[PDB]
Amino acid sequence: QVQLQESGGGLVQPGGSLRLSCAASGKMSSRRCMAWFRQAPGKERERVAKLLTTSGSTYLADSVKGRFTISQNNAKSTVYLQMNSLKPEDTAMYYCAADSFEDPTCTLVTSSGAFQYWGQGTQVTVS
Amino acid sequence: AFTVTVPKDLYVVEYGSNMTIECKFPVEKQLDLAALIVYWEMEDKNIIQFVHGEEDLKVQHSSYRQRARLLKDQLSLGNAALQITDVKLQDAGVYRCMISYGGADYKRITVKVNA
Ligand SMILES: [Cl-]
Ligand SMILES: [Cl-]
Ligand SMILES: [Cl-]
Ligand code: NA
Ligand code: NA
Repeated sequence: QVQLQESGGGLVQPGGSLRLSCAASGKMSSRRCMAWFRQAPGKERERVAKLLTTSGSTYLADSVKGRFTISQNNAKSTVYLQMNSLKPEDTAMYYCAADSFEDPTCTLVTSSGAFQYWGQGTQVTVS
Repeated sequence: AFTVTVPKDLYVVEYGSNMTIECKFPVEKQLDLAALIVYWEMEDKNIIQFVHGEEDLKVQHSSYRQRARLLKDQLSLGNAALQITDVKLQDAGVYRCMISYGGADYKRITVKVNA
């Protein structure tokens, strides 16, 4: 079934940028609901972005609206998080997650517990 | 953490009969519909999306669209119950419920159909 593998993490100064990628494979219906989550140490995984792959409909958490963008490539084997104007509070391990949820559920479900498929995570540090 | 459970992970059902499958989830003293989402699928095909106290209106003629319903009066008892009437051979397979009600979780249930 579905496999997810992140790349793109690193360290930036404030104002800097990183681009994360999530290489996604497996039955497309099983991964139509794509998301980016982040976890700071001492905190729970929190969702920051959502994409329904079939409609292209996206959603960004208030904390990152206007700074981050979620997108996919033509083959839809890769999902991106473009992270501009990074701030120290964005420091976290970032995970891509996938599941089969159609909209509106895909948009509205922010709990990490809902999603069955996960990447291994990539570190983003802003200092 | 928020956990969904099943009383049975496998149902064996006769062709033409009616079947109700169930997932259980944590109750509050009062059912808060604004916070609840109930999602049922078979494999990856959506059957139910109950969101904001409303079922998502389907327009596409499908196998499930007239035979499947969520038993809404069971939600306040912590039961997500999917009733499928006039069971067909094509109804055999793996079902999944995802419930979100603060936290979120999911479980799978297999259905076998005999003829
Ligand atoms: Cl938000
Ligand atoms: Cl979000
Ligand atoms: Cl492209
Ligand atoms: Na491309
Ligand atoms: Na009630």
